[PDB]
Amino acid sequence: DAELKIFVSSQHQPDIWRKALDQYEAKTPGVKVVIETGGNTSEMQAQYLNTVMSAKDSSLDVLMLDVIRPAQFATAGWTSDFSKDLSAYLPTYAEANTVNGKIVALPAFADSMFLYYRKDLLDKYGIKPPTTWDELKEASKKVMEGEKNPELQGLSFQGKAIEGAVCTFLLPYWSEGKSLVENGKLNFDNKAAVDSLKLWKSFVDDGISKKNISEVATDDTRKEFQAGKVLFAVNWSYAWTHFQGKESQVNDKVGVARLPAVKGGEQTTCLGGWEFGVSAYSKQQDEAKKLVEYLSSQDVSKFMAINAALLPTYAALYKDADVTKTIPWFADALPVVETAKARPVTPRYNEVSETIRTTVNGVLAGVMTPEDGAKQMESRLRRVLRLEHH
Repeated sequence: DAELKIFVSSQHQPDIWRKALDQYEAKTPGVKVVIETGGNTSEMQAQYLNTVMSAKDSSLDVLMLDVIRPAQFATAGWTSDFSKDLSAYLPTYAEANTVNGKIVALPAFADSMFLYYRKDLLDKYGIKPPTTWDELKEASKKVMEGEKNPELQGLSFQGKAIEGAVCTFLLPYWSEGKSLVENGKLNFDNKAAVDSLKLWKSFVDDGISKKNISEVATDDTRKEFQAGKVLFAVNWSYAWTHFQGKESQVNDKVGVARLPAVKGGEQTTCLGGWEFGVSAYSKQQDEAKKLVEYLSSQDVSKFMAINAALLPTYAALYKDADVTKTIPWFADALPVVETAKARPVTPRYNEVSETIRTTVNGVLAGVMTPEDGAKQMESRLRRVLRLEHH
């Protein structure tokens, strides 16, 4: 029996990972798949994979990689190219998994940030979902003033020094119609960067967000909203199944909307999602490729959507009656994914992540001013997102 080892994107829901791989094994005699986990956050996984891949570790066959990894993994030679038409998938994901024309990995699932909201609380007060951060602050004040609930947070977002905080930083910067990369080099708008960091701080200063939002990771936001302690929550699509699941206080109480804009700006969101890479160092190239073909297939995409609310990589699945029955808001989510904005495509993404996320966190922790943060950020990004000779 061949034993394939897949490094997966989450420790959570082990029974659903296993369920999916048990299906492969049943179809595929002579083949077992085991699960290896690291962190539950993309940069803790990156530290882990950097180490094993740097050592040419042959242990891992298939790697689940965040949509920001392909540039590093292709240039470092850590994946085996699919030698392959990505036209079955959303083009934004075909583009993400193509690097200098090499197919680096097959799309696993789509993701973007949405505004989760307690529609029970919005309906009670007759509030429409906010389309700008200013409307979100006015909505928060109105709901929290009437509830007189000391545990009710207006807005949960990710201020912990995690990959997610890179997403946090870029939301307002993108909304103001700015871009971080123009003609292969850093294009940095300081006013727009200062204003992003200023906006996230003002939520804390106003008491719309809790004093320790610099301690809040992706799954913190999810748990606190699930526990019924949050009005408005920036998060990804996976959180929907937890909120409608067995250990939740918000079953039937959750609406989903596009993220608000900065007043006068665009309702932009962060492109997320994950792909399946075959390790360059795998002793089992062909079996690993066959697993990835399966896990990347329309059936598994559909499985991911119905079982864990992971947004499909196949357009037709946003109009699938079973999918739309289970997650009605998926019926309208394709335009959000297909216009979601990409974090920089760069082999040195890890240094880009480190600079942005530690600035967001330090500003939210009161270690540095928005102004200082932007200057520090701009300085390190100039060295990291430079032009190379060849």
